[PDB]
Amino acid sequence: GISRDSKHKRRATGGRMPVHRKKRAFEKGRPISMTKLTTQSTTITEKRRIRPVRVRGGHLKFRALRLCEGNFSWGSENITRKTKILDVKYNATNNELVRTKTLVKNSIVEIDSTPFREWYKLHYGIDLGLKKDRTVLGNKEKSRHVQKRVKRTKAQALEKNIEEQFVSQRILACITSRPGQSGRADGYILEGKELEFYIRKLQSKKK
Amino acid sequence: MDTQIQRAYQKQDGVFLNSKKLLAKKTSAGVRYYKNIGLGFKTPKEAIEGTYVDKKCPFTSNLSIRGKIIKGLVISTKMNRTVIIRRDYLHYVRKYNRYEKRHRNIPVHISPCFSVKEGDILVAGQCRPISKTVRFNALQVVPNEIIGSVRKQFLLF
Amino acid sequence: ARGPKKHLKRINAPKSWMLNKLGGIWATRPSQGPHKLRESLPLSVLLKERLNYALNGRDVTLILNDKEQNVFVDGKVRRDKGYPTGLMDVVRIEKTDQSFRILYDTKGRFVLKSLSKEEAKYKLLKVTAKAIGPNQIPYIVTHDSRTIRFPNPEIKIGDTLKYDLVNNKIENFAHLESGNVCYIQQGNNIGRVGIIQHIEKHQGSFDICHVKDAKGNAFATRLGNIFVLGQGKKSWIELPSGDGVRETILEERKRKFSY
Amino acid sequence: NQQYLLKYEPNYRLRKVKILGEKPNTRRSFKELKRKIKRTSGKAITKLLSEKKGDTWASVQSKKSDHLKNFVAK
Amino acid sequence: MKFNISYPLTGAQKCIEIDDDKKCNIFMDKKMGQEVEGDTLGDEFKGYVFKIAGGNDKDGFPMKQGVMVRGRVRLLLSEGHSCFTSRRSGFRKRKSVRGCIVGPDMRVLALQIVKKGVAEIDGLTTVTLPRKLGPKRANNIKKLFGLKKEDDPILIKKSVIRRTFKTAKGKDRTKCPKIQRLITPERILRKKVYKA
RNA sequence: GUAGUCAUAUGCUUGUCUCAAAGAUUAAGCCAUGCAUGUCUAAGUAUAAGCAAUUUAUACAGUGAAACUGCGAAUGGCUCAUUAAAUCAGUUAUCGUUUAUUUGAUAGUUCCUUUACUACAUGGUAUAACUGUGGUAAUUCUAGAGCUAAUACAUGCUUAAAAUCUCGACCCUUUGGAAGAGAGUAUUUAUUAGAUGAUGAUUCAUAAUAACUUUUCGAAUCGCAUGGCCUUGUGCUGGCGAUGGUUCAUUCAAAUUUCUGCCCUAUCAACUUUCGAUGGUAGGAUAGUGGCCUACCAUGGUUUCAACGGGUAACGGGAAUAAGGGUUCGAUUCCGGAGAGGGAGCCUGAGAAACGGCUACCA
Repeated sequence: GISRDSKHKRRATGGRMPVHRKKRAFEKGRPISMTKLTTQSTTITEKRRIRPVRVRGGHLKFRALRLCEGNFSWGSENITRKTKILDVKYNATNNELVRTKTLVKNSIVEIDSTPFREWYKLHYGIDLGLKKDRTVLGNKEKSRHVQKRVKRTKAQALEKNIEEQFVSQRILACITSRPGQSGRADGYILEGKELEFYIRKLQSKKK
Repeated sequence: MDTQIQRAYQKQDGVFLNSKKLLAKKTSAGVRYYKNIGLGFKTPKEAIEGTYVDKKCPFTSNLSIRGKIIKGLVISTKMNRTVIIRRDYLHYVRKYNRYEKRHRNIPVHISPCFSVKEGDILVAGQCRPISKTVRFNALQVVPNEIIGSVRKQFLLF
Repeated sequence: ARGPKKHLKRINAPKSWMLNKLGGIWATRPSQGPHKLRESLPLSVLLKERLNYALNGRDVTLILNDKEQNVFVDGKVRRDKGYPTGLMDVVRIEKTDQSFRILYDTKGRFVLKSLSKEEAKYKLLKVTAKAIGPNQIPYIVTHDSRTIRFPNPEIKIGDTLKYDLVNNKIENFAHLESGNVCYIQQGNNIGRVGIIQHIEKHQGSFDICHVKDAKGNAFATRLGNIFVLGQGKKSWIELPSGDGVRETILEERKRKFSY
Repeated sequence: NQQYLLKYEPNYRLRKVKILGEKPNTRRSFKELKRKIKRTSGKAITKLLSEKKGDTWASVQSKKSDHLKNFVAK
Repeated sequence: MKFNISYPLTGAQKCIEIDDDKKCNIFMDKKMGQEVEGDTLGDEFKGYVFKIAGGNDKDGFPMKQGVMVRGRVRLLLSEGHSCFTSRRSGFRKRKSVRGCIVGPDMRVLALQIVKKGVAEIDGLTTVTLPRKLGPKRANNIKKLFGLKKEDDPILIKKSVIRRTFKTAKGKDRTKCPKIQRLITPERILRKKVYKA
């Protein structure tokens, strides 16, 4: 009965505070649920594991214990595909969560560019594989291929950081979902303000 | 680089625009969360063109204000964006048919927008519990001068 | 507390039921329905102590359980010892084709008004909330916990509708604004009926309202307690105890024993 | 209709006109059968039940019914 | 060690008392439901194969497949367990039960006859039980009489079974069961009604 | 002084009439003896006379045995023992939280396999109950044999083609004809709505939106009402309810929650910070708010209006008349927290800090 009643505290004026009530059941406090990653099945066969907990109202709440694949969205483009997350880096909350590759709502991680690479290719005619072969278009320029241009000319100035990411195969993104609460793990792809920044934490972190 | 990192590990907004804004390369991109609690309250000029990321603000967040609204003098400036206001009222005494003085202390949250100072009258609103004590946010600040002891100062404001 | 209450005490059951103090110890507890606990009249009360058609407790048990169906509430059959018949309702006693209004006194006691097959058709509904829901559609809701689909758009949240039960059709509504007639569903002033004077909103969380009536008395109550009994002076239903207006203990005496 | 009167009036008002009859002491035994039954498996329970002081409602009816047919007049 | 030996196939319930020690010595240190070679009973059991059906201690304590321990252990039982009855979900109880491993402490061991041998036991082969309950679900009925799916109800109605008996009252009645699952017009009416 | 004591004091003991009080008061001394929350049909399960009691529905009458059910059995009721604590009072909506109960409402986009969709003349199971075979100092015991249900498991194409959604030309006037216009949700994020509901209020909705979710959704109901429709078997006709589901608010709630108020005490001065004393923050729990914690740091701030703090066994406190007066009430606490050997863990669930569910441990 790990409770959370604010009784076992000390009122403003730090004087101990009285109790007449045994711990009451609605102050429930469930066992924490650290969330790891299977981006290393060196031991861990069963890729992802999610256990459902019977919550109050009568509903179920799925709890993420072990995972390997989540869903992520590229802010800029409005694209979202399910991908395989790689390694967790910098958890902010604490560095131990990174050491155990645990999944916090706001844990910054890596993903496979594959789905985004695949897409950025189909909609712009730009693979993002090593720079030289850059574009891959059609043979004749009379029909609908005229659009991959129109979009491509949209000065798709995807930050020098977004570019490097793709080619390296790794992609930076933060999460936005309580695994211990919904069982999933969804995140947005890192960019501008935070990208530049979180990276800094990483550059200086190792150096 | 300052308002963003400054120790803490990140500071976005409720309306996650940012980096995506680079998509609307012509109009105004520098959006920040804008609001208006209303209830006959003006929204601070400073609140709008600020870089501050205070989730516990009543103009920069999905923090509501409901019912109880307060006016009280300020005691301390210490604490991170939190202040203690002291209210001074009289209590009646059934028997002797007279009053005595009394003071309740209140934990108030202060969005960066308005600038504090010790010993000034402040107006708090009733916002959801933000912490053990906090349950009030500042909405309107009036600067005032008290030459010395804030404790000595007792006004049926 | 253990869980959720489930009974009710003689002593604790509302003065609106004009109940028997010596009676027993309990009292039929209203069933979760269209009207709130305090603002309601469970059938058992309605027939036993009210109409007096029933009597002993088992008397009811027959009436509402008998395969004949003797009780109707707003054009529907009811067989629950304590269905909470609320304000502005229409109850029909099958076996006699009796039609009643569930309305409060002027002294705040639940009164049964006899209606003609005519009014028994229309029932007055007050508007709870108003917002648009699923697939671009407008919904209105009445105190009577009625949920309305595609309602006339000229209807503000604090409105009052006239309902044709027979066709489950609306007709002639009327919001609350300076210059209407109203009934107060609850308060130190319930059972009164007058002309709305003006509605001062204070937003801080509680708006108020004023009123006048027959002897031109000044009335004060919170909006939530105003029910628009009609638009511009003409009331829409026959009121109990003559007109919705109470007398000084002094006026009662002079009217009755003429002092 | 005495045929209505017979359906509505209380079982106690009927024994009073000497139409329904007796009111034997149920309490004690019923409380004692609860005793046994609460401690058995269906097998015997059924049997026991075939011994709980009479006066079924099904019984009350047949007796009510008999007053029905056998009576006519005024 | 007394034996409650049951024979599936026919429904033969027999009880054997085996006093001498030497015979039973084969059941020692064997698990629940193992394959018994009942030749350590040269008597009436010449070439037989049993399954150790269950256990009972000198104190009425049954066995619990799984709890592999030659002795009694005490556990908390939840629904879904044996030697445990319900009555209000979570009737969790500290009930004590006898292990899965067979021991000399065992008083009664039940057995299930898999393959009988040349030998012949009276209580077992002498039986011919007239199991009383014939199919009752529409589908189970036809499954016994043939009748492919397409087969109309009325067919199954008159294709059911009936039972006659004489009552302790010297009475002669005829009884028969309802067939929940029978596709009637009513069921059909309702479905159209619903989609209407 | 006085006697009386209208002092008792208890100390002596007698027709007809009743609004009618009596181990909380000691210890919050517990279970002698007596004792004990289960249950019903329009309604879900009963034998073609082995529940079977008739009696002759008759292919499933009642009729019930028993079971299955499915329900409540988190209700109280006694218990301050605590508790100087918001306990509690007001005094908070809860943009911060959960919600049976009750209604109201209510749900076309599930294929589209590249319709032997099989074909829904609505699936599969599984089981009891049940007959039996038993065991044992002996169980709410239980064994092994068989049974059968089913409103329970477990399902499950929704065709009859080109499903059904969603433009609409167009006339063709209505029957509209409409061409050919185009095509569901619990669970996720991620954007966009939202200019064109709402708030002071919104990143609000309820929108979408994709994705992508071991994830849903979705009446293999029963009940009478089967006589109208055409067909003539037909197709219906389902009527109407029972029996569901759906989400919303529908009371149900709680659950917070401001905003006034316990005894004294300054001979309380000071207090509170190792993780919380504060802020603020990352997460995580939490069902879901919260230092509640993980961190991570802010130093906080409380306070003579005595704060830290101390001391008051403290469980604890609604009606109305009323020139004046007359009077009186709710009824031995309206109110309202903490115990049901010790401890532990666990239990139900809409819904328990489950007393009177466990366990297991102790006793």
